[PDB]
Amino acid sequence: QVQLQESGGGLVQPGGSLRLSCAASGFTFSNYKMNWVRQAPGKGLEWVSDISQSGASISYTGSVKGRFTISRDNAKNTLYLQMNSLKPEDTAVYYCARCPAPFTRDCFDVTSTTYAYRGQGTQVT
Amino acid sequence: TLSAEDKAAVERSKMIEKQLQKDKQVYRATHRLLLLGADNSGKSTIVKQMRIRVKTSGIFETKFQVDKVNFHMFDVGAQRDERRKWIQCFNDVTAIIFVVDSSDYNRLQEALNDFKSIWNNRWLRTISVILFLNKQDLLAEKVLAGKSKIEDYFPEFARYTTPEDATPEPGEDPRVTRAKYFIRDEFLRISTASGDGRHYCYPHFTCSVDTENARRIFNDVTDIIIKMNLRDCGLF
Amino acid sequence: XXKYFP
Amino acid sequence: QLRQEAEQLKNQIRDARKACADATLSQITNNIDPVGRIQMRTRRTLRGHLAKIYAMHWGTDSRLLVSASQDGKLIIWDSYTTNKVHAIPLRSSWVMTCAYAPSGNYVACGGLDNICSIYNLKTREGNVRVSRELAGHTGYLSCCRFLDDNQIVTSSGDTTCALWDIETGQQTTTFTGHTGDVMSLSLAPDTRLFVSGACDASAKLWDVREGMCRQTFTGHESDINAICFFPNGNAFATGSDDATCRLFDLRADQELMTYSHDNIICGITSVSFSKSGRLLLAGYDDFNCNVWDALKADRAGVLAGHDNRVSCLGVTDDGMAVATGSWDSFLKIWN
Amino acid sequence: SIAQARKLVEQLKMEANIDRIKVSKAAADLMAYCEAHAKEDPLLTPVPASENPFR
Amino acid sequence: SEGQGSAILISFIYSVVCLVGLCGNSMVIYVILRYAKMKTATNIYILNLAIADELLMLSVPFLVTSTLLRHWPFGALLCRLVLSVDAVNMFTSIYCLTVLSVDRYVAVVHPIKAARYRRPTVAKVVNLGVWVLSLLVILPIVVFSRTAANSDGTVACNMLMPEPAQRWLVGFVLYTFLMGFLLPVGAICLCYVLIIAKMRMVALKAGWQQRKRSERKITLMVMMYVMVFVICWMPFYVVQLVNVFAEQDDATVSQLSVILGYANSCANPILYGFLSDNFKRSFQR
Repeated sequence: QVQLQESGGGLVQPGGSLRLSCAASGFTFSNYKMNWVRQAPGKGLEWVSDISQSGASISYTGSVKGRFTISRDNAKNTLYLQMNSLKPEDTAVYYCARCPAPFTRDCFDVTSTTYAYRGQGTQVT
Repeated sequence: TLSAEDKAAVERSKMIEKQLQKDKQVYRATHRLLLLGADNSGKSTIVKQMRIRVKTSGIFETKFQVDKVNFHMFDVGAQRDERRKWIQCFNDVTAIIFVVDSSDYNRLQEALNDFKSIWNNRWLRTISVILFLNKQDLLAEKVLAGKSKIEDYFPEFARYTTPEDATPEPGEDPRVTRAKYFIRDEFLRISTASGDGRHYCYPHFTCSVDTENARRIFNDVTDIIIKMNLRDCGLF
Repeated sequence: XXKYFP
Repeated sequence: QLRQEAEQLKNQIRDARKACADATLSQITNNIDPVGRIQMRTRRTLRGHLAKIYAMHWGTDSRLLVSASQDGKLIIWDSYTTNKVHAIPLRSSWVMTCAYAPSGNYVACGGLDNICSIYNLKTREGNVRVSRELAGHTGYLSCCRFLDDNQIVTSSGDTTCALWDIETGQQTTTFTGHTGDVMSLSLAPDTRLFVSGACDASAKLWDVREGMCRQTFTGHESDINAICFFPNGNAFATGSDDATCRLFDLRADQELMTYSHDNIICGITSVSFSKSGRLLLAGYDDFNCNVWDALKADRAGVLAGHDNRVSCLGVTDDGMAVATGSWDSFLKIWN
Repeated sequence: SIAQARKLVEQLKMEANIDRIKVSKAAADLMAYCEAHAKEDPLLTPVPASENPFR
Repeated sequence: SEGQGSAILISFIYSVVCLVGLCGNSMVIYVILRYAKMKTATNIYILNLAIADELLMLSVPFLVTSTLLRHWPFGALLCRLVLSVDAVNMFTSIYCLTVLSVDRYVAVVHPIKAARYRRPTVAKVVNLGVWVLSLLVILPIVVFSRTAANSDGTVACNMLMPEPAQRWLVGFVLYTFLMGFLLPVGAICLCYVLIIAKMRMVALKAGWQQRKRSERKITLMVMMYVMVFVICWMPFYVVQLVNVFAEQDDATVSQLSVILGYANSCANPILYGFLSDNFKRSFQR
């Protein structure tokens, strides 16, 4: 069964660093594109980071380029996200989603309301 | 040879084939476009093409005529956020007009991500996309005000320079021209990362109140048609 | 003449 | 709040399914003789559609078949004489499903319009007209089939299923609980149960009289595209975008057999069993249909005669022919 | 939501009471069903052109 | 022994050009037929062009043997048949090139009507029509093509001229030159320049990126389709006119014109098949 568990959240101070870890099980972790999105209280979903299967295609949004970083481990099927220089506005719920179709470049429903292939996310303050 | 029932069946089949052949003419003569956009993307104003009844209707059709050529624009109505299954049905469409409003930068980058799913799609990789930068007056007023900064959402705007091919309208501030050209470049950096021979993009600058958008739509349709003809004949 | 010399 | 209870229930269900796994399907029946290379040839070539064909459905006589393409026209093809019997012009060109009544009197078709309109074939007006319209759904209809001579099953785009009554034209039975968009639904031969697959890598069994889900099997990893019920009335095969087909038994309540290959990476678009159920046909995105064995999980046959993506596949009630329709507006009958 | 979670928990508790049997019995039943109708399958046993209507 | 060496070199060049053309046309026919790509109108004209060029490359060995043996003991009827085939395959190739150019013109300039008259059926009818036209054009070159007695005592397979020698020869040469050059090259140049004008007008009316570094390739394609053809065919007719009207005796220089003319028909497959985006997928698969 497809199940993604995220961890690493805590009562962090503005300006610190957090190492979030997402572990997926029930499918081929090395054959699906991965995405990390955020949701702020009273706002909508926002695409943050995108990483391909091999890892050569990594993309970020405006306020993440040069600040955060993402890494992928296929031997252990893990996705790490290192966030440095945290701003007071970074308090949000982060979610990790996978690509619906394998061996595809497009990623639909990355910001969909109801997504069955997405974890519960973690709170970052 | 053939009995009475067989002869009647053959005659009915010939009549149906003649009807299909007659309908094929008006099917190939009229073009079909797909209008897409977000909620606040101004899709309610662009769809108003009446100048030439179901509450739960998830698809609407608008028929109009430009330069004697008939066009049918299909707009998705009440539909959930899951758009990965039905989008494969719009594979034989002539063009996809995606409305973009540059009024809220926080909702722009995310949208750009819809353009990169419209572009990096495996099945929709051969359909051109018509880009309309709607509501430029709002962006101009926001830039002249000075409250919202573009560099807060896009760092590349802090080092972007106006290209030599820029042609602004006489009387417009150079800042809004630089902003719209930066937006066009940001769209082109995504629209040029794939394809290069299968489909292209058509960026334009609209304000939701124009009487010449039909001419641009007809010109884009003609360009797509001649490109498809050049690709089919191998000349391309 | 034709495809020859003369 | 109660997530720990749901996790404990899921763990208990998983342990119960694992404890009952005595042997696998490929281990009980392994000494059987191989089916061999099943070579099929084209018998009839049906052409005439103006747009990409999307769905098809065989009747209960193996003589007529209904087809729904993306042009708003339905054609009742005849496999014996290779002729057209009826031409129904639709009010909408974007359809995604079609069906044929067992008595051959009504034909249903729906799509992006959220309405699976039913048309009558034996009308006295001389031309096919609108017989009934079913509105009320808040999403595109992916599977619209006939359950009986008076009921009609539909799978709406809001992750719900609805059994409508043809006489009154109102919502008679509802089925809610799905998290993903339902893509296909297969009815049982006894018209008592039906399995439905959604865009959540899971299939659910529902009853036509109880109105509740009793057996849910995840099995897959991506969105399920097609589904088909086994002729025995106790099993069903499912296919997703992960290029892996999976068989699930209702009585065993566990996955039976998995069909996959390293060369195939494209998902399944249509799936259907044969008359006996030993050969399982599945068309892929590489314009070909693979026929596997339901007992050996080996490549039994490959049929490649299409130029574009295959959209629909249908096996007759007697299994004498298999119709395949792709986006090239070409229906091909293989035997 | 709380109501959706409660409904899901109730559905799981109701579905976790099915009288599940072993897989060997279902496998044997499927094998017997496939062997019984093996001769009546035109795809498994290709009939000659003397009786095949698709000619 | 300079003449013998020059003849051997000319025959070797002829054989090399013949082998290159034969292998190219065989590869083209294999790509067209094996992959079952004979479904569009653009894939039938190219196939007929390849068939005509293959017939030309099969008729070339007759000219090679005529150059080597210089006797032709095969016979008068076989000589007439070989000349008729050698002429009709070239004329059919040129007419198929013209038909493909006209079809591309109607497609990219009159798109509406096009599809009405452009199905994969009308293509076979047009091919049969241009074959009949080629046969009718070659028919006057059939009666004259006979074996004449030379001074040394060997037969020569040439076009026999009636009692008017200076009149009818110049008339036939001029008619062949005029038709074969002006009609096809004109129908290929006017149509393609109208295509280019229409494309430029559409790009100007719908200006989003006027540069179009690909249309550069289209333009280059047209220009090639018409520069190699001219450079290969016009000097041949010029040499023929000089040898007929002026009758200037020189060294063995007229053979180079025929060599260039077949190299043109050997390279036509590249220009039309190898460069098409419609064949890269078939080559990779």
